[PDB]
Amino acid sequence: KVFERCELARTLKRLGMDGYRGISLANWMCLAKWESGYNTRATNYNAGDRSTDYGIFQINSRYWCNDGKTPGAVNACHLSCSALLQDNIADAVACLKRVVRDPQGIRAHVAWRNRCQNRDVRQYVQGCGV
Repeated sequence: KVFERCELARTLKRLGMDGYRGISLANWMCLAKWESGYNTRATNYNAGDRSTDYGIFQINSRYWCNDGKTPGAVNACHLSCSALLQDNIADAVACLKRVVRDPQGIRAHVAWRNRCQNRDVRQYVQGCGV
């Protein structure tokens, strides 16, 4: 499913993401956008390390989830990658909360670093009532 802007702003915030580890809702919304276009079914296969990025946040199968088909898997989220492909993002959000608790925080997502970090991201939450 593809979330509309404010729809995602409200569910992410309902899941207590607004200010999680200092990361604002707007900044979470900017990650989602540049990562998958707000699409939960988004998946990106990297023939390189043979890993795959899953769901709305494009979490990689090599360190966070297990899809049973990528070398050197750690599965730090103790979750199946297939859970990151559901209409309900509770599972993906909880795993993301885990990703950012790591030293690098949100700077883990290079898409967010390129398109979000240090920039104005208040349009992502504009008029959403959040």
